Amino acid sequence: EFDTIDMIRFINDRGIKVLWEEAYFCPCLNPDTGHPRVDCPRCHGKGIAYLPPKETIMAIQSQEKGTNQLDIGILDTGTAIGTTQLEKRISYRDRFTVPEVLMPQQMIYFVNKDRIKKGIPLYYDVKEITYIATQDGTVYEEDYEIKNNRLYLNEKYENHTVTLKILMTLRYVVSDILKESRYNLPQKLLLKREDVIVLQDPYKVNDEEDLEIQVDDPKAS
Amino acid sequence: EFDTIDMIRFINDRGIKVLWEEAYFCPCLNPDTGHPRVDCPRCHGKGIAYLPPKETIMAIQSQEKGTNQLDIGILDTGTAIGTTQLEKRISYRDRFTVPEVLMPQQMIYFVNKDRIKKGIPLYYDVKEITYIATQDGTVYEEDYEIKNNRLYLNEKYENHTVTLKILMTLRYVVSDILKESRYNLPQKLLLKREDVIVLQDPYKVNDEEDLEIQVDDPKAS
Amino acid sequence: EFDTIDMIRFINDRGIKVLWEEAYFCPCLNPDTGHPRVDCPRCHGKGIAYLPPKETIMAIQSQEKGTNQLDIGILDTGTAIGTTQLEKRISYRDRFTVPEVLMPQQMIYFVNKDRIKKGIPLYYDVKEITYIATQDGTVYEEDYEIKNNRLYLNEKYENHTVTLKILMTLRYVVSDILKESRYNLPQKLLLKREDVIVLQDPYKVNDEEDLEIQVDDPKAS
Amino acid sequence: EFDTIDMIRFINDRGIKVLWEEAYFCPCLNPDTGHPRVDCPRCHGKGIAYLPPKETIMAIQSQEKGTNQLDIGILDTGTAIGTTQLEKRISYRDRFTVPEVLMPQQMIYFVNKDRIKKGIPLYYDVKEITYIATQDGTVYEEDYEIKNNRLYLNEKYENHTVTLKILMTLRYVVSDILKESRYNLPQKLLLKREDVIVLQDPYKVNDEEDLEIQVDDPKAS
Amino acid sequence: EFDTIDMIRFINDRGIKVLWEEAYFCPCLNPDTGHPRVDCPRCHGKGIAYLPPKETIMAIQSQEKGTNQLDIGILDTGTAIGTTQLEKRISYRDRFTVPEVLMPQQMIYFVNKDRIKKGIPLYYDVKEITYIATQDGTVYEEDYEIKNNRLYLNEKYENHTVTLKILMTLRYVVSDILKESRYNLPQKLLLKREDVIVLQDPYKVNDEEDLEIQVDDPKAS
Amino acid sequence: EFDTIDMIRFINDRGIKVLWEEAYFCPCLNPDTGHPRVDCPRCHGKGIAYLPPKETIMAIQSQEKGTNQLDIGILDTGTAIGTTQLEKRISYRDRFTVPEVLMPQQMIYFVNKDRIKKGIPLYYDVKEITYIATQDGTVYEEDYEIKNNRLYLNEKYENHTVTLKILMTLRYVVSDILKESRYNLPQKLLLKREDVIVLQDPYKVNDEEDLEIQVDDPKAS
Ligand SMILES: [Zn+2]
Ligand SMILES: [Zn+2]
Ligand SMILES: [Zn+2]
Ligand SMILES: [Zn+2]
Ligand SMILES: [Zn+2]
Ligand SMILES: [Zn+2]
Repeated sequence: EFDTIDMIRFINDRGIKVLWEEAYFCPCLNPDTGHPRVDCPRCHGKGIAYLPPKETIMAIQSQEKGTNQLDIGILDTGTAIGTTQLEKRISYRDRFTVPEVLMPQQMIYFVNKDRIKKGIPLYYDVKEITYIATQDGTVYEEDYEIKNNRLYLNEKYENHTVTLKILMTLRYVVSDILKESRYNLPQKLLLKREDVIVLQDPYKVNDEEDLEIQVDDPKAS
Repeated sequence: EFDTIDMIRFINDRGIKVLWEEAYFCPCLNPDTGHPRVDCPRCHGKGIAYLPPKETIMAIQSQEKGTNQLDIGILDTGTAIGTTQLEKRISYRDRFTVPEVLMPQQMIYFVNKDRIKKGIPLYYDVKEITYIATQDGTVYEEDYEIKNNRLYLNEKYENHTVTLKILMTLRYVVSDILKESRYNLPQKLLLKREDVIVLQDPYKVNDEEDLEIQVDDPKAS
Repeated sequence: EFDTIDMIRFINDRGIKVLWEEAYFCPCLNPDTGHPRVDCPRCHGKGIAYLPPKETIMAIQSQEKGTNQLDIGILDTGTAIGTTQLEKRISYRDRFTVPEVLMPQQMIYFVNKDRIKKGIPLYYDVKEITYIATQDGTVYEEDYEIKNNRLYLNEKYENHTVTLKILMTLRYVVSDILKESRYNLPQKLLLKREDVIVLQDPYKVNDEEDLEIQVDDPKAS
Repeated sequence: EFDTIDMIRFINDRGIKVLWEEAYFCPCLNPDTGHPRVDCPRCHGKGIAYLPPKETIMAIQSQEKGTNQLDIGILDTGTAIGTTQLEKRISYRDRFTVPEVLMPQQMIYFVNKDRIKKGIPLYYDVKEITYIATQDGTVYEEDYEIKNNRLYLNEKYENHTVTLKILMTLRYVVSDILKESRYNLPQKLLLKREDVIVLQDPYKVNDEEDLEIQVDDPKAS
Repeated sequence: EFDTIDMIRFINDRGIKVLWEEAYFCPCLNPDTGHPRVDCPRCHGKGIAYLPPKETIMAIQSQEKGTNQLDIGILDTGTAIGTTQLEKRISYRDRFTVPEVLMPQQMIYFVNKDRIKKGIPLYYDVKEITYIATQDGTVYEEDYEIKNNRLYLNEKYENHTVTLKILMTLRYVVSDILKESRYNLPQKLLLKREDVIVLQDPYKVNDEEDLEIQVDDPKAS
Repeated sequence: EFDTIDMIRFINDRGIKVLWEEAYFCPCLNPDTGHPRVDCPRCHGKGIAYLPPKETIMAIQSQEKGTNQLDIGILDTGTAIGTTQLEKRISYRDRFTVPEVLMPQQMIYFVNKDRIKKGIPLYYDVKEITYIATQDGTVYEEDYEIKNNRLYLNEKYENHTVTLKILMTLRYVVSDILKESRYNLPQKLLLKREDVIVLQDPYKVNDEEDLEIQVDDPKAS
């Protein structure tokens, strides 16, 4: 139990405020295809849903003796190790939010009549639009809105391409539990940063495979 | 024998109470296909069966000089090293239970008439249902039961999708024997955590390949 | 916050002057193909465009404890780690320029009537032509010009092959964000040197796959 | 020669009693197919035969400076390093027996009329049957026997599936010679534990590919 | 700048005399195929040509902290790290010659009428023929000559096979630039030894794929 | 030159007597196929021939700082590092013999009328037959002979399978030159032990692919 108290101290000394969302598989699936519902309000079409968030403190690291002090985030994009205490057993797929850290992302879409009507889901917890434009130039604020993490564009932008740069909250999902037998005892987790899991809606939809942008993207895979 | 006494001390100093189940290949196999019987009470269709459990003490580690102090659980999901003493030779496929550690899991199923009748096998040693729902909302306790590690749902949930989150006992199966010539002498084992071996019954059955959920799962493979 | 002040000092002690360009996906894409416009002035056909540059100071390294002091540039051609402070969140795809460092490159093209008319895009920030020739010998200065980072040749060089050696500004694009939770706080970036991303226009165009030079190139891939 | 005397001391200090069998390729091969004879008494159908055993002392390790003190048995299932002195040159394929170490194994077979008549070869040096059963339950001792390392079942078990758990002598075969120029001088060998080479006879024979059990086996490959 | 002066001292302390040839892509390419001209005097058919050599001093290493003191030449045949000072920016594909080091090579060819007439290009900077023969025995000096790094054989050797062993100057080509931002400032280069890039002309030509010798070659690939 | 004198001392201190054979590609090749002549006396059908042997002293190691003190022979079967001094440049494919070290090997063949007549080439420098037999038992000495490293069997063994165990001289061939610029200066070589290159003649010949023995061989590949 001397190793436990050291770990609790580490969490307290180096931990940052996070939110924890308990995950489950969303039961909206289409029995015929196995696919989530496109516009499911629980999972937004991704097939994993979450229970209400709860606060905790979590130390996040990318290097430790267990990795030979190598940076696991360099070895594998978007990987980190989290250590936390919580009243409940943390599970695979659960999601952690670091409210005070804003991360960037860029995305681009062909705006059809459906996208005008239903809006374009962004999937992230969008906090700011840092840039937005079409081929015609800057999209002014009166011509769009962000609601329920969806981009709603003015109908004049039908059949245009919209490009977007955002700030969103830093989030991770649990890929694994570590040291499951060692040791509110500490729980140690392998984390995956959200931007390495989330796939933007496709550039253009086919009624047949959807069309992705034909652009060399240097973002690490 | 000085290396032996050090190892016995380690087991005693750092070992936790576990149960050991001697494994054998289940003889329920269908001679025509080589597949276990779906609802075999010995192996539950997985083709490996176990003799009655026996208690011991086992030190469990994910790092040692033999791994360069690298975390083998990070290198390979669900891998650990166990060290124990026992009157009998421990073998590949044998199963260890850590009664005092509860692990999580999530699973999802399309509930057909067969599943109502026979129940849905969960495979784990289920200790608690932390969440259960269909597309219609929460499944109340009077509408289900867990018996012999199977989910029995009320017949009104036929043709629904049920999603489930559980707590189960931590268990490992032996993938290998290590240091077989060195050294109740210590036995050293490569372990595989259960959740990395167990495959849930498929989302939906075809009368043809079964249909799995079309969901990106971040659980480490 | 003691780790933060050390990092700020490192940037200040070892940082060099750089320019930062905020990147976004260029909305010139052809809705039918997903390809950028060949001669788009924003992205030059590469599908990523940039906002006006801003100055900062960035420490650039190829070795650190996080890599076991291994040279990541040897492990992976054109990879480096950058550390900088900036008022805005740096993102994937953003581009850094090191104005005071000139890098080399060589390229070769079959000069058709289109290339005479529109010029040949070089993609780099070209600062000098160190060598230029055809099969007929040296191309004298009155017979070419570099405008908007394009090679414009005199029309007599139609149906010739031109070879070119240049100096260009050293530039990187961001492939990843590192230590996203640690810590104008320092921002730590995985960088990709430009010459490992940029693809020269093809040797010869087909009206069908374009024809690349059939030459064994020792440049690291 | 100072490195030699150190090595001889190591063998003497840390060596255990082993038997050595000189191996050769068995000349029972069918000229038409290149396959050994199924029931060859020399090689039992495996195509390698052995001369009479001779005693020696061999130090067996899974970690050394030559492996960076990494456990080669974890890196590669069933691998070890042996060091011994012997009057003859030890070769690839030769087999070492550690009489005082018993190892486990499990196997399963469909019992046809041939298997009743000829018995089922187990391939290992079987010392004990720890468990034996069919779908009908425990096979009592009067209903079987182990002779010449074959399982002979009572004819009533025709068309049954028999499952078996055993103890056998620990054995290795030489995969390589190491330090062939350094240095009865010490001989250093890369060893392969028997259970990682031996393939049990197939579950069921086809008159066409034989049918193996359709069971997920966690034994390391 | 204290790291710079250390690097300059290393070059001076451990550097050897080398020649540097600035490389460019040869514009002899056939527009139809993308292949260099077989007997181009600039590139000899390899598609890379060089400007006149210039002398410098270069430290050459196969081990450094950046490789964990591992021998990169063992990790990857023909790889080394060069450090040098020069008035011009050294580029990918440029070639370094170490005049005072002679390296070996062996090659073999079927001598057709073309090869008698045009000679057989050897590609290396040939300094000596250490052995030369056909199936008929030793080729005496009056029956051959080396001119412009080509083997010219007496016409009596038409339809013979000639085998050749040579000494040539040690040469490298630049595969990469390292530490491009650090720091006549030092330039640090990843080098590729010539014999790992140069491909001998084929054993026999087909008018269809050319025929290479069907011989197991232990030269590292 | 202080690093040179240390290396010369190492060779002298730790070197063993070896023979060196200068290698060249054998010009017996069939112009039509590119294959050596089956019974060429120079290369025995392997396509590499050797000039008369010369004595030297060579230090042979499987571990050095350049390998992180890892055993390259474990990393890659039959690999070693040799260091020697010689008046001539040692080359790829050249062969080293360690006369005072005898190595083992086993081989097996179907004896047709050709093999009786021409003998079976063993390829190694055979020093002793430790075991020889057919399906009929031991082959007595009056019924065979080893001449020019070929097995000549009495004609009564036509249409038999012969199995053979031998002792042969330890030999290596050069796969690479290391430290080509550093530094009778020392020459440092990557070596490949002969038994990892030599392929025995096939079990049985087809007039179509030859038939190899269908036996699981544990010799490291
Ligand atoms: Zn849903
Ligand atoms: Zn069963
Ligand atoms: Zn554009
Ligand atoms: Zn046999
Ligand atoms: Zn040319
Ligand atoms: Zn020959």
